[PDB]
Amino acid sequence: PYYAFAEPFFIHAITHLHVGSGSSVEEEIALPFQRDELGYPTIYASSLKGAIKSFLLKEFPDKRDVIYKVLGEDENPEEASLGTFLDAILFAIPSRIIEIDSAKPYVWVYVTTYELLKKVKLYLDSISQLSNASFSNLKNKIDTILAKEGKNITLDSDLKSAILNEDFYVELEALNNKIPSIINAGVPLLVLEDSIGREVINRSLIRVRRIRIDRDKKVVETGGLWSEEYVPMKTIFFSVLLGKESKESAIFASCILRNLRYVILGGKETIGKGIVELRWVKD
Amino acid sequence: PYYAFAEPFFIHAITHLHVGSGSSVEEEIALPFQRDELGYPTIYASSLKGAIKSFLLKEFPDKRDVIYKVLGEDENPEEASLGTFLDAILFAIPSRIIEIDSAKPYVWVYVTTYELLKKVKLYLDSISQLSNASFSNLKNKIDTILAKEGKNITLDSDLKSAILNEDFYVELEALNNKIPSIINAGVPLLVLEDSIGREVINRSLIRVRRIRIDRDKKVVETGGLWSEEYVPMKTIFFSVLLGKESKESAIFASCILRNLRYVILGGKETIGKGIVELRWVKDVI
Amino acid sequence: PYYAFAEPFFIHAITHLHVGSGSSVEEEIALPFQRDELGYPTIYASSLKGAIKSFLLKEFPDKRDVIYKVLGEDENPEEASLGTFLDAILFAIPS
Amino acid sequence: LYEEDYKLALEAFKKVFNALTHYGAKQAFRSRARDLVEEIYNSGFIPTFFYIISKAELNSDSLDSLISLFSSDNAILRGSDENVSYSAYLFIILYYLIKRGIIEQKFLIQALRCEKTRLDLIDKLYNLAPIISAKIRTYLLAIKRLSEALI
Amino acid sequence: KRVLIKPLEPLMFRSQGEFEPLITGSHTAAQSLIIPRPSTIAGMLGYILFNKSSGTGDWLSDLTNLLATIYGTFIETNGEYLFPLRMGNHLALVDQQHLINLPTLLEKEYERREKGIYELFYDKNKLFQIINHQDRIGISIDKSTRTVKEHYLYSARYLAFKKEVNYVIFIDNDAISDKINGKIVNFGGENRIAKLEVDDYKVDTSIEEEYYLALSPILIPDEALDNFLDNISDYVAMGKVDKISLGFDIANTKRKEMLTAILEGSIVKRSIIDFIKNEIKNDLRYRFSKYEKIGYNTLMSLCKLALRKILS
Amino acid sequence: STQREYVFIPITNSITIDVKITIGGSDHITNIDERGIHNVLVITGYAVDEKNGRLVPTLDPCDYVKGILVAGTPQQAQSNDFLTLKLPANKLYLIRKKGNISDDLKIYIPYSSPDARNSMKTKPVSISDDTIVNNIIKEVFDKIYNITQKEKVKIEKVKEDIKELFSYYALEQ
Amino acid sequence: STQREYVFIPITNSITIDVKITIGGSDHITNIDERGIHNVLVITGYAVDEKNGRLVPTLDPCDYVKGILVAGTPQQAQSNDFLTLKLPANKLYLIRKKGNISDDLKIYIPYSSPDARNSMKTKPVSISDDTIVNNIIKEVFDKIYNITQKEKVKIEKVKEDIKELFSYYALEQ
Repeated sequence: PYYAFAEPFFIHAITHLHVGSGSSVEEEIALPFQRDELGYPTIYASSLKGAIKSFLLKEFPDKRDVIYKVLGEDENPEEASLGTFLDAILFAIPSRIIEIDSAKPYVWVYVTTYELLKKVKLYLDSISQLSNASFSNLKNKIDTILAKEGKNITLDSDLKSAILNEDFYVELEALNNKIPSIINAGVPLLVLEDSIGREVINRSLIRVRRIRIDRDKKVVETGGLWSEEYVPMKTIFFSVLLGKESKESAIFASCILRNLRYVILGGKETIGKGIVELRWVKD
Repeated sequence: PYYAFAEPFFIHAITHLHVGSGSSVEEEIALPFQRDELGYPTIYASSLKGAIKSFLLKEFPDKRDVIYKVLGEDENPEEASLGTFLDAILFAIPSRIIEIDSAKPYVWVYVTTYELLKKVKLYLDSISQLSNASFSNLKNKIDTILAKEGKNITLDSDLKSAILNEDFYVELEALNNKIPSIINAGVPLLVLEDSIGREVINRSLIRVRRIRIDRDKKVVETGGLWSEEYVPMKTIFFSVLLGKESKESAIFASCILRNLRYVILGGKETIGKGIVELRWVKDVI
Repeated sequence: PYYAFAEPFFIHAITHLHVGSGSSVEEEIALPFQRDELGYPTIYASSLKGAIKSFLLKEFPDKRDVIYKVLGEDENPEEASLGTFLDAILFAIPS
Repeated sequence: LYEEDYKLALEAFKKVFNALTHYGAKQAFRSRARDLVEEIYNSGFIPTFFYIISKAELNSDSLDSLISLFSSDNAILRGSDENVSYSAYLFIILYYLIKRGIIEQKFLIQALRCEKTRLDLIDKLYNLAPIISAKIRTYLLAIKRLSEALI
Repeated sequence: KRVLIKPLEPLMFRSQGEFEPLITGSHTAAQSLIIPRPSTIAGMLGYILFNKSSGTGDWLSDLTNLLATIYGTFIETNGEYLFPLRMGNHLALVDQQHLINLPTLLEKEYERREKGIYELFYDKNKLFQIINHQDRIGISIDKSTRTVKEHYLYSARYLAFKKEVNYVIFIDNDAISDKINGKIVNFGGENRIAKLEVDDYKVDTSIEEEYYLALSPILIPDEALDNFLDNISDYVAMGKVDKISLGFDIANTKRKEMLTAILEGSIVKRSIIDFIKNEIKNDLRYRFSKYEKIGYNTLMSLCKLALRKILS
Repeated sequence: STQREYVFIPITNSITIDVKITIGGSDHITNIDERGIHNVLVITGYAVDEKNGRLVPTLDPCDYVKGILVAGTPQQAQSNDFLTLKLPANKLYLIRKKGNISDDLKIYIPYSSPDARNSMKTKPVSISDDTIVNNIIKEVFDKIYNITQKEKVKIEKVKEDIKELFSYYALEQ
Repeated sequence: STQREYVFIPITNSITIDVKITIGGSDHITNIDERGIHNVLVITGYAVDEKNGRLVPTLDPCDYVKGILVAGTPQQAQSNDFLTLKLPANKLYLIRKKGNISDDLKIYIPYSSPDARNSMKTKPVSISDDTIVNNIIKEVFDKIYNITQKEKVKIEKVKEDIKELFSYYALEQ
C-alpha cells in the first residue's frame, strides 16, 4: 500500500555529466558536482525527477495527464504525486588500470568502495520483501561482496595486482572463485577499501579549467577563467523509482517507462554533458 | 525525436593540433593535450563549440542571428542554445608502420582500438534514439568490427604482421576483405587491442621541447623552456552536432553546415597548429 | 577569406641545416633533426617563426611595430598575432 | 596517500644543493628533474634507469659517496662531468626505493657491494618497473618542483 | 513495542512558514528540524493505517482512533541511544551517560556550570558526528527559455546522515506491530523516503524523579501561559520554550493549530508535572489527552531510559 | 510466413491443448539462453479465465497477464473467436527482452467475449507451488522446447524465473 | 478578417505602391513598439529582383529576404503575380518575436518567375547610407505606422533598427 511497487535502475553515463550545485564544496573547483555526505558524487532526487519529467513531457507530448499524475503537477492546481525518485547514489566510477601480472588485458575497470555498496544495499534490501519484486540475485551478491569488507576485492576476474588511475598500486583478491557479474559489460569490477577508494575515485573525476576569450584579441578576458567538474563517461549511478498504485502508474510504469533508454541530466548540454542511459534492473 | 537534426562528423587534422588541457594535476609535459577518461586524446566539446562559433561569427557575418540562436548568445543570453556538440572521441590516429609481408608497402597506417569504437557505438545508438537519423552504415560496420574484438585486425589491407611506431610488433588478422573502408582513403586501418593500442597511440603523440631565446644574446632566456604535446596530422576525431528545431536550426543545418569544411580548433595558432577539416558522415558514407 | 594573405613558399637550404629536436634517452644520436609525424625531416613552425621574426626585427628596425603586430609582441602581449607559419613540410631532398 | 613523500623529498635529499656545488652540474639538476621525469612517464622507468646508470660507474668513489648518503650527511658529490654529480638522481631514486620497502636495504646494499649482483638488482627493478614508476611519481614531481623553485 | 524509522536518504522537516515563490523578487529557503515533531510520526503511522470515511474535520480524534500512546523520539546509531539536549537556541545530541550528573551541573556555581555546559554542547556533543545539514539549492525552469525563472530558486537545508541512523519511538499497541513493520513510508517533507522496523522491546515507564528530559514538545494549555511564562525558571532548568504549529493536516488541507510548547531536549523540573494538571480544565484535558496520545507530552528520567507522559 | 501465438502461463490447468505444431515456423524468439526465459510477451488490459483459460478483456490497465509468444497454429481449423491481429512489431510490451523483432508479426490470442451476467472481480495470481511449475515445464517447455537435458543444465533457473516473472490476473467467475 | 501581405525592405524603391490597402484591418504583425521593431518575417531561398522589387525564388537556403508583415491585399488588381499562401503562423520564420500571433494567416508575397535565361548569381546586400534609411522610414513606415513622428522621438531608434536588422540577397543583374 502506498508504494506497493518499485523499480530500480542504473543511470549509466553516456557522455560526461555535470549536475551543478553552485559553489557548494570547499574545493579547488568553482562548479563542483552534487556531493553526498561522504563527498561522493550524487544526483539529487529533485534533479532526477525534474530532468526525467521535462524529457517525458516532450518525448510523449500527449501523456501530459499521466506524467502530471505520477510525476506531479507544475501549476498551483495540484494533488498528491504518486511516484518518487530516490537520490542517485554513485555505484561504480571508471578507472584507468595498468595491470601487473595479468594476461587478460584491461585498459580500464569499474571501481567501487564499501561505503558505496553499503548504501546500495540499504536501497536494495529496503525493497526486497517490503515490496513484491525479486532482486535477491543482486542483494545477495552485494552481501557476498560486503562480507569481504576491509580489503581490495576484485570481482569476476583475477588480477591480484594493478595500478589504478596511473597513481595507485592495489593488490586484489578473487571473491570466492567467481561471481556472475552484475552488469552486461565485460569490464571487471573492483571494490576497493574505503581509504584508497576515495582517492582513486577523486582521481577519476574530471576537473577541467575553462576559458572565456575576448574575440577582438583572442586573449582570455580578465576574470574569465573558472574550473568545473564532470563525472566520467561510463560512470554508473543507482537509484529507484518508487510508485504508488493509482491506475496511472499501471500505464506510466508500463509504456512510458518501457520506452525510456536515454534522457538528459544536469546542465551544460550544449557542451554535450547530459546524455545518460537508464537500464532497469530486470535482467 | 528530441533533436531536430543530428550531424555526426569526422575531424581530420590538417596540421598538428594542440587543444590545451585544463587540469591542476601536475603531469610531465608543461602543456599537455586534452585527455578523456581513458587517457586517450579528445577535444572537449566546450573547445569545439567555442572555436566553431567564433569561426562562423566571421565567415557568415550576415547570419549572426542564426548563429547566436543555435550556438547561444555571447554577452546577454536570454535563452539557451539549441545546438550541442559532443566531445570529440579519438577515432583513428596515424602511426608509422614497417611492413613484413604484403604486396604493397606502406609507411604509415591508421591505428584505432576497440575501447574507442565502443564509444562511437554509444554515440551512434544514443543519437539514433534522440533523433530520426538511423546511421545504419556506420553502425553496421562498427558492430561487424567489434564482433572480432580481442584480436588485432586489419580492415582492408592484407598485412598479417607489422612493426607500428618502430617499437611494437603486432600480428594482424583480416575482417572479411569485403568491408568498405569506414572513412574513404587509401591507407589501411588497424583495429588494435587496447593494451597495445594505448602504447601505440601514446607513441603517435608529438611532444616538442620549445624555448624562448633572448633577441639580444641569442641564448635561451632564464625560464623559457617548456614541453608541448600535439596530435599528428591526418588524425581523425569523431563528434556529433545536435539541435532542437527553431527554423533557425533548420537554416543552420542547411546553409551553415553545408559550408563548413575547414575550421581552426585549439591553440598555438600562430605556429600553424590547429587547422582542421570537417567531414560530415552523411557524406562520407 | 579567413586569411587576408596566404604566401606559400619554399625554403632552399643554402648550407647544411640543423634544427634541433632536443635530447632523449632512446635518441641513438646526440643532437638529432626535427621529424615529421611519419619520419621525414621538418622545421616546426615555431622555429620558422622565431627565426624569421628575429631576422626581421633587426633587418627592419623601423617596421618594428608592423612586425610586432603581425608576428606578435614580445614585451607585453595584449593580443594575438595576425601571422601564422605552417610547419615546413619536406619537399625534396638531394640524393 | 603520498603525503609522507613530501618529507621524504627532504630526508632523502639531506643535500643536493651545495653537496652539488659550483653551479655546474648543480643547475644541470633541473634538466635531470624535468627531462628525466617526462621521459620516465613517456618512455619508461627501465629505459631511463639504464640511461642514468650509464652516467655513473660501479665500485668507485661514485659508489663511495653514494652509499655515504645512507649513513652520513656531508657528501660533497663534486666532479664536473656528471658522473659523481649524476649519481645525485640515482641516489634520489634509490633512497625512495629502499625507504618505501619496494626493495629491501638488505638486497640492495649487498647487491651494490659486488659485481655479481648488479645484474640481479637491475633485473629486480625490471620486475618492479610499473610499481616503481607509479609510486615514485609524486616523489619525483616534487623534486621537479623543488628544482624550479630552489635549485 | 519499539519502532525504528530508518531514513533511506536525507530528510527535510521544515519548521517555519512559506516555502514557495510568493514575492517575485526573492528566493525562498527552509531549514530542517533535527528531530521530527511527534505530529510528523503520528501522521505517518496514520497514513499507513487509513480508513477513508472517518473524521473529516478533526485530524486527531480519528487519528487517536488508530494510534496507541506514542512515546517520544530520539536517535540510535549502533545501539547508542543519542538524546536531544537543548540550551537557549543550542541543540546537541548527547549520549546517555552525560545526563546523569546533569541536574547537579546546572546547580553548580558560575564557572563550573558554564564550563560544563560549554563542553557538553561543544565537545561532548555528538550531533556533528552523525548529522550535518546538507544544503540543496534548487530551481524552476520555464520551458520557453530553458533557463531559471524569475528567481524561482530555493535553498532547502536538508538533513544528511553521516552513518547508519534510526529514530526510536515506542508504541503500546501490538496488533500494529505487523501492519507497519516493513513499510516504506513517505517520512518527512519534500517527498523523502524512510523505512520502518518493529521489534518487541520492553521499556520501563512508571518511574518518578526530580528532573526530566523533554523527548517531545511539552504542550501548554494556551491559558496557563501567563501562569507559566511568569515563573518559567521554576519549571524548566535549561532548554527552549517556543510557539510551534502542530503541523499540516491532509484530510482537511489546513495548517494545524499553534501552541506554545517546550521544545525537545529541554530539561523540565518535576514541579511542572502537577502544574499543568493544576492549570488545565476538564475538556482541554480531553484534548491534551489525545495530544499526549499522538506522542507530545513525553518525558524521560535523566538517570535511566524511563519514559513518562504527563496527563497520563 | 512465420505467424505467432500467445500462450498464457497460469497455474490452474486450463491449458490442456495449445498448439498442434511444436515449431511450425523456423525461428523462435522466446529463447532460454543460460539466463532464463527472455523476450516474454506481456499483454495488459486483460485477464485469464480460471476455467476454460482464455484472454478475457477488461478495461482496467492494472490488469494484465504474462505469457510466451511462440510460432505455432491453433489447429488452423477452429477458433474463429481467436484475436488474430498483425502488428508492426514495435508495440509488443516485451519485458526482460534480449532479442530483436522482425518489424511485422501476426499474433493469435485465445479470446472469448467476456460475459453478460455480472461484473468481473479480478485478483492477482502469482505462479507458485513448484510442483505446478514442474508440470508447466513438462507441458510446454518440453513440448516446444526439446532442449530438456540436452545442452542446458539449469532447469532450476527455468523454474524459478516462472516463480518470479509471471504474475497474471484471474476473475473467479 | 485578418489576412496579411509581406512588404519586403530592400534599399531599392517601388515599395509603397504594392498595396492601395495600406492598413486593411485593425493592426499588423510587425509591431514597432518604441523599443524596436518586432516580429520581422524572413523568407529564405528567395532573392529580390531590384528592378521592380520582387522575390525571385532561388533554391539556395542561404539567400533570404527580411521584411515586415502587414495586413492588406495587393492594389486591388494584382495577385496574378503575387504568390498567395495560408500558413498556421507557427510555420512563419519570424525574428525579434515579441508576442503570440493569430495561429492562422494568409500572406501575399511579391513574386517573379526565375527567368531561367539569366544565371541567378546572388549578392548579399545590406542597408546603410542614412539617406536610404530615411526614405525608408518615411515611404513605408509612416504609411503603415503613422504613429511614427507623432509622439516618438524614436525615429533614431527605428533608424538604427532598420539599419541593423534588415538585409537581403539580390540577383545583382
